[PDB]
Amino acid sequence: IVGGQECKDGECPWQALLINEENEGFCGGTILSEFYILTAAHCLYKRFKVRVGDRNTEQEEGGEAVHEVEVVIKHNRFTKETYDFDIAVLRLKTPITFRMNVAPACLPERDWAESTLMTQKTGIVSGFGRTHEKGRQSTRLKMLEVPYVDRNSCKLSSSFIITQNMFCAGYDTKQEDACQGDSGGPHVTRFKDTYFVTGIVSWGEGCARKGKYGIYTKVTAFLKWIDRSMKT
Amino acid sequence: RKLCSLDNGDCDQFCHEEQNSVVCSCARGYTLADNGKACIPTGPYPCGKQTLE
Ligand SMILES: C[C@@H](C(=O)N1CCCN(C)CC1)N1CC[C@H](N(CC(N)=O)S(=O)(=O)c2ccc3cc(Cl)ccc3c2)C1=O
Ligand SMILES: [Ca+2]
Repeated sequence: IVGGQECKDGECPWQALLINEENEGFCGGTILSEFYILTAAHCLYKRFKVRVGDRNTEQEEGGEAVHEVEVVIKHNRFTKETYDFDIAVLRLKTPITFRMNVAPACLPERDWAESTLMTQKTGIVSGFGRTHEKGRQSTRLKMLEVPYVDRNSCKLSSSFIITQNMFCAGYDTKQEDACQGDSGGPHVTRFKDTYFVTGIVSWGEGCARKGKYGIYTKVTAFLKWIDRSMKT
Repeated sequence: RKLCSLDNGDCDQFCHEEQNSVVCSCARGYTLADNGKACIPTGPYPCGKQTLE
């Protein structure tokens, strides 16, 4: 996350971190229930685990928990060149025990989310990713309010195709954006003090560059798919 | 602005229009209150809520 601020105690409880064999985070995820994590398909390229309840990777809090993955469920239509269908669901071997800093985000219904959540002024993105395009990853969990961006404007600004499975958020010139390592993480939208999953951190031409926005997987197009994945 | 377009039809969460009438509903883990508008958590750590303890 470039800019924004730290997630304070209890503020980003649905954040998950995918960790490699060296205990280093390489991507984010969103807690959907005690058994399931939502992430980006592109993040799945070999052996990894999922950490939850962490806000500071350099200190033992007492809320942290590592979980092993039982099944990786990647969208079969995912394409590496365009990043279309950039979505995956993970089933964990053991259930997550909810507590301070560990809770799920709500899945919304499609029509309501598209007319009411996605028409709000802003969404919130979060992660342990780089704090500037060519810096190191953050040891602190960060969050950032990102405005929804008009779809036509986004298509005009982009050098690469924006499919029906993607949407744009962020700023034209201001120095705030998601970045490397944030991929697969949560984009949530607040409504009457309840936070609903609206996106998955996917890609961008650098981080916070002028005339460029953040591209996110459009969760509302995948709600039936997510529901199927969470039953089998 | 009518029904669900007018302040979310007074619903806490999901608003649906059926036969010129507002129908409210809630995310999994919440139950619709007696007034048919508010959403009440069924158990501890409901979805979408920042944690306080
Ligand atoms: C265009 C897209 C890329 O390589 N693609 C996308 C589509 C184009 N095709 C041709 C290749 C894949 N790219 C270019 C590089 C960039 N990063 C990935 C990387 N491995 O360097 S990034 O770390 O700068 C990055 C990643 C995710 C982001 C998410 C948001 Cl919301 C905002 C900024 C981000 C920056 C990245 O993602
Ligand atoms: Ca820690």
